[PDB]
Amino acid sequence: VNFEEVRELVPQKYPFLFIDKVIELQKEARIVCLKNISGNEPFFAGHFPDFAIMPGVLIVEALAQASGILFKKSVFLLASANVRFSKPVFPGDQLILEIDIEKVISSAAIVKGVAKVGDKVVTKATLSFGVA
Amino acid sequence: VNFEEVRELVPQKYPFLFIDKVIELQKEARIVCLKNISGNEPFFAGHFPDFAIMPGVLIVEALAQASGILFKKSVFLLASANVRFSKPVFPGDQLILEIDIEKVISSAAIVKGVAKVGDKVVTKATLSFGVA
Amino acid sequence: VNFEEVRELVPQKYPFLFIDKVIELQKEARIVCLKNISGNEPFFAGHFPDFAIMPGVLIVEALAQASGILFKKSVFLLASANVRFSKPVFPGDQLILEIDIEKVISSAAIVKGVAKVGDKVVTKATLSFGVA
Amino acid sequence: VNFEEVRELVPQKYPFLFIDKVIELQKEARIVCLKNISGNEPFFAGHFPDFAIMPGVLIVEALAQASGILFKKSVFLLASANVRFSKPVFPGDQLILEIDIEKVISSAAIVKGVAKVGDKVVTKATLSFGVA
Amino acid sequence: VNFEEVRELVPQKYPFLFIDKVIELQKEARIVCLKNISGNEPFFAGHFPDFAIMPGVLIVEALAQASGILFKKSVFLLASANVRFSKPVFPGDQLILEIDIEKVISSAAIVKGVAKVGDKVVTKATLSFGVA
Amino acid sequence: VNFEEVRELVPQKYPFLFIDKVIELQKEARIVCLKNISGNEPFFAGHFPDFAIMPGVLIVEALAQASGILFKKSVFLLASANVRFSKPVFPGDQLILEIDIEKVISSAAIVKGVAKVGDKVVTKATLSFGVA
Repeated sequence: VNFEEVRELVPQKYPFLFIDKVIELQKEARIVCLKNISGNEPFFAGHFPDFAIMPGVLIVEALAQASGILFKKSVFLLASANVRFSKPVFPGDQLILEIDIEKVISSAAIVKGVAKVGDKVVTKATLSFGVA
Repeated sequence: VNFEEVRELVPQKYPFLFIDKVIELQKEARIVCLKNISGNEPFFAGHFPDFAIMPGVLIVEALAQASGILFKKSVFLLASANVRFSKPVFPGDQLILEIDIEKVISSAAIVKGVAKVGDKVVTKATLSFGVA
Repeated sequence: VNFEEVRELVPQKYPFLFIDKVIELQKEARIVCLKNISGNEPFFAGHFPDFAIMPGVLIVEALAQASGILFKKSVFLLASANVRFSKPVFPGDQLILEIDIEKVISSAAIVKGVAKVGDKVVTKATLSFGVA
Repeated sequence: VNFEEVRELVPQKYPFLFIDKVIELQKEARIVCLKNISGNEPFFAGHFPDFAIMPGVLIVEALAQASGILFKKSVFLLASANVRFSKPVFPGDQLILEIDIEKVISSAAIVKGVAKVGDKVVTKATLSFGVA
Repeated sequence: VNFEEVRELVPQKYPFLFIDKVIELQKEARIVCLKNISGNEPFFAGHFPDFAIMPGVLIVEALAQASGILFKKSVFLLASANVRFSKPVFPGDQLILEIDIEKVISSAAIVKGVAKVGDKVVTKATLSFGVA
Repeated sequence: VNFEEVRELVPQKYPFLFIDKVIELQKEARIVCLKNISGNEPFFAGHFPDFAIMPGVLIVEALAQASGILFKKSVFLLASANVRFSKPVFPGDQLILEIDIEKVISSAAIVKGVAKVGDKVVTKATLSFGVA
């Protein structure tokens, strides 16, 4: 799934759309998305002036947006997140977002999310969503 | 503590500085900060086009930035977050960020964070930080 | 009137929409709007680098936009303004915009505008509008 | 006076610096500045989506910034403005800002300002300033 | 052709629309467009911090956009450019873009482009376009 | 060479810095840089609204910035460019910028530039630079 289709599937848009492509999709089970990290993204100017580092909370948003694509291809709001920020992410990194569905019911979903650069895990999370 | 002092204390800057004022400060114990939510903030255009709602992850960042002010007045990176997004936040809301220190050691800190609009709690979190 | 309705009523949009909510409305007579002042608004970076202060001219625009909501609920262009900038406005302030209709005719309107933080008046203005 | 010198003289900066060049300068008396109006300026996206028109309040800010250059070559804050918005200004216009000093004292200054496109006057104003 | 019509004719939009007006049009032959250069355009902050100078590549884009208007009034993508950057362009300059059609076929077009400030040539280019 | 060092070496900055990392460096001979293409870069909103495609002129700027790093490690202004835009570039692409020095003299330099996604060439250029 390329960016033009991602734009349609993800309700977020610039400057808060943090998916570039879908790499792998197993409906009702798992998705793998790609987000390129670029020094020309607007948030880097503020985090931090002396040192550009991807904010951990935006990796969480990227994992949430990847999940939403998985849900739509199988209004969701993030309801909870339990997240470990293991390693920093920098301009020039390719961020791989892997979502596995834990449990989906009519009203909610719980997923496990892993963000990777290369095959080093930089962020791990459990997320839940409520329909709204 | 007014915004000009906040600017100095918080290493983040526009468009990723999410504190306006410090309302209450008890060194080594607790801080209460204020963030005004304005429809003229850049993230609202992308979250969401049809419906401006404050992203939950940016409330987490605001709680993390409030914590950093508490630490500095008593390089911190968010190391973990366990967060419940209870209620939505809108342009025109005044977001109150309350941080209580759970445990501080030389290398890390664990805090409990509550975000409120009025005296309704909209977000509750446990956050941990590592020195870097 | 909440922000989603304000967005529709006010033709301006980001980064030039300076109303968050309507607090009070008496058709054909008076309106009270709220604009949250946030350090994360784009104009603060340029006014001024060393010292964030709300530009007086944007308080005038906010008063003009509040007036337009009053007109619409009872293409307007600001035709004249006679304004006194009494006190400065800062990130973290809640700006209250009070408009009283002086005279409305088919082609024009003259209003008196008061901007307040708390119940201190920070700006007072007489504004006129022409239909266009 | 070219833009690089204007940048230094005017404390405002992007996105709130509304002078490009100084065309004429008579110390203690009069200044003529130029501001190019470009469709690629950020405020046009919001004023208005269907129709790009220069906001009258930003012409007032440009007149105020021209005045400040005159003062500096002979912290000023706009204290009052009495302004008539006669004609609209569009992308592609060259806005000429003419300031004549009415009265300068140690604490304040009163000026008359005229904004022109070609030699048609689009805005006329009396402005006052207080030292701060 | 004024900016509102330019907006419709040129598929690019803010922050990548670099035409303000069409000054002269001879269908199937030549066009002259105007782009005002303003210090309040977003690219100047990054090119360069110490010294605002219009990037040569954006003059090429402006010449390409002028060409597209000529084509439409008589999806085009720039296919090739052979360009000489002779003189620098600054905030406050009025950039005149002159396009002469060399050869148009069903699938492609080759044009000669000249950018001028006053009647000094600042950029000269041969451009080709392919339909897409 | 990582982004923090790139920031220092390249005089351009956000929103006009189009290098993320240096991948390969042979002083006085060749450089290979990486620019991640992200849908969250500000230029995509304007090029084009219906269809995000990297502007060819910004690939030229990226090649020019890669060249400048090569020059500095062995004020440069682009003096000429002769460029072929062969294939389009999209959000999610990793753009590889390869510069080979043709000739360097005290006053000028001529280089050959190739931009690649994967190992498909998307842009080829000859560029010249003059010291300034």
